Amino acid sequence: YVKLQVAAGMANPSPPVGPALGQQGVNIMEFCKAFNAKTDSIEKGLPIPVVITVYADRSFTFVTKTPPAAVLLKKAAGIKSGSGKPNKDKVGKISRAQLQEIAQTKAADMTGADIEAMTRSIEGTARSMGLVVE
Amino acid sequence: MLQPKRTKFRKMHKGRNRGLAQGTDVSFGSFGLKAVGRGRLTARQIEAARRAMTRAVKRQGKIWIRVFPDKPITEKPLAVRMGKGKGNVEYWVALIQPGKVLYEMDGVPEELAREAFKLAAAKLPIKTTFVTKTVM
Amino acid sequence: ALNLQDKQAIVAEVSEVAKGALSAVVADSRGVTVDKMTELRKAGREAGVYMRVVRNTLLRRAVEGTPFECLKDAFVGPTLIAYVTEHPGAAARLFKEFAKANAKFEVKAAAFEGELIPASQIDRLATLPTYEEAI
Amino acid sequence: MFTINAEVRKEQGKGASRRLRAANKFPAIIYGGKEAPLAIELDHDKVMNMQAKAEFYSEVLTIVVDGKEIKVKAQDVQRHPYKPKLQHIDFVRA
Amino acid sequence: MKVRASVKKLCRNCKIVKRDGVIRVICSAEPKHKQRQG
RNA sequence: AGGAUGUUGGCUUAGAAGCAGCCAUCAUUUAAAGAAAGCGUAAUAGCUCACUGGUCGAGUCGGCCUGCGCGGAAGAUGUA
Ligand SMILES: [Mg+2]
Ligand SMILES: [Mg+2]
Repeated sequence: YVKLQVAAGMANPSPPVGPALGQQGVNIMEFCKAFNAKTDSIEKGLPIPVVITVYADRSFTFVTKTPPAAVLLKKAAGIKSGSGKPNKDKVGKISRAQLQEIAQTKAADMTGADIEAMTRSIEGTARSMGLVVE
Repeated sequence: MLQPKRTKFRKMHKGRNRGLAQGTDVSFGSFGLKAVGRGRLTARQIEAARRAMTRAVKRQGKIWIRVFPDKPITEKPLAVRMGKGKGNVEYWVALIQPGKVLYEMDGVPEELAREAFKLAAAKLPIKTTFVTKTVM
Repeated sequence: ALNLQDKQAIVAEVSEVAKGALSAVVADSRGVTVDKMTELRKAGREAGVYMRVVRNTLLRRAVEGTPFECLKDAFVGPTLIAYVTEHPGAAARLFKEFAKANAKFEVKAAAFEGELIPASQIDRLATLPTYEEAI
Repeated sequence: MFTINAEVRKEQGKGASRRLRAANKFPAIIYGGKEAPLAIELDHDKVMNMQAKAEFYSEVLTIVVDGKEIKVKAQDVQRHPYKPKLQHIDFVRA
Repeated sequence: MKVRASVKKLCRNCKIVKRDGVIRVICSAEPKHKQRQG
């Protein structure tokens, strides 16, 4: 049982994916194009986390999750890299609205009972990566 | 190493160290290191204890040194007989009486001040204790 | 730990919830990971059911307030209460399939009607239909 | 509100005051107003606990001596040079 | 075994024991923490 | 018995997932669960702590003032 964060319609590479779950007994090509097959619908260049699930006979299933908060916050701030020193160096400025969108996606993935709570968590990430909410 | 910039005389009598101390309460900071013993404090011991406390609190807050080594201590060199005048000044000391507050600290939590003072007390030749500022 | 002002406040709140609700289901929940709980919480919020783990001493206290005295004896061992504040049942239902499915914990006694409900026969509540089923 | 029980001192001086502190007591004095000053004894550890609170030096205290309450304020305190002890307290009539 | 004049607990698992009039430090986790006053 | 979710926090790095280092240390679901106290891995995994529910059933925790002891304490002709 292994967890990755793989690029949408991309899979197979050796330093990225290969070795990682390859050294657990996983059929590479199968997962590659099954993963890509279902992640076709994702927007281009959204890094998506997948939980791979292998059984004693080397066969496997997997679940796709919503992209990381840090990722969506990177894209929402229009940036590429979080701050090297978050809350000492500020980078990005997502509106309360962008927070809410990201929150609803990640709401499909949160544990918040309300929009506000989820949004607060996403804000927590946004703070953690030196993005200000503006 | 603390030392008077200049003095009226170079050498002093041995004297005695009787009596209790003046300045027995924390007057500048909030925590203090009060001496319960009697003895001398050389300038090196004062500097050693200061560095131990300065590094203990990672150079934070404020630290006062309430004593100053103003008494010169002379020594005769080796293989020298008695007489032929007083020896040369080698180091400076501050006479300490029981109750003298040696160091004061401010701007740090008490639990951190105790460890800082504990590290500094290990460098001093006299027994000390932890005191805190009180309402006079 | 919990100052006396805390625990008084914990009681008060659990008691106030007890007044509004209509069907209380009590169960052991020991030996279940937090993920399966977190899952049961989304199933409680969804189904309008209030969920709390509370000290058995502390439950006895505010529970003696209204018709919740029969449950006293259900407060021996690890206790999880389920307050279906909007609609009745559904918790009683929910807990058992969740109970069966996970073969950890047990379920103790429920209570409706100001009458204690015996572990086995809870199947009564756990089969009571919807409010819009009499149409 | 702090209430203190005290006894009038029978004799003063260095020798008498040191015998008090050896007997877990300590002298004090009450002056102020037109009355004559009054020398008293106090139980040390009991007073030592009260003075550990900041309001002890701000509020008005009552000292019952010969069953008579006197409202005073802590004026000055003589502490031991290096021990957590009290040696003398000045009380001024409120 | 550390034979020193000042024996102290070096971690959470160190225990102070007095055996035959000798203060000792035994540690169920770190064998380096074994001390005895001497 | 639990010690969860965003999440492998951001940066860095071949990797850095609580646990080389730097910065931040919020928020959620919570009975409670640190953006992690220590071990562990190439990085994960895995062990454990903080914390909390349960069991038990009445004392227990840790500072001060002091009395008397313990260690620290090895020499040469022989106890000495
Ligand atoms: Mg005399
Ligand atoms: Mg011999």
